[PDB]
Amino acid sequence: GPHMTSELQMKVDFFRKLGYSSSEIHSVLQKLGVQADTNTVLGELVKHG
Repeated sequence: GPHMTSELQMKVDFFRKLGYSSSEIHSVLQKLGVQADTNTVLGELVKHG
């Protein structure tokens, strides 16, 4: 409850610090969702970005 870790959130906040764009991460994540993976995420940026 008080410490409800939002994995879905950290997923974006992570790459957000790597030096990417919020519109980029939030996008791929907005289309991928939770099914996405640490690999898929990177790939998306490798091509889209």
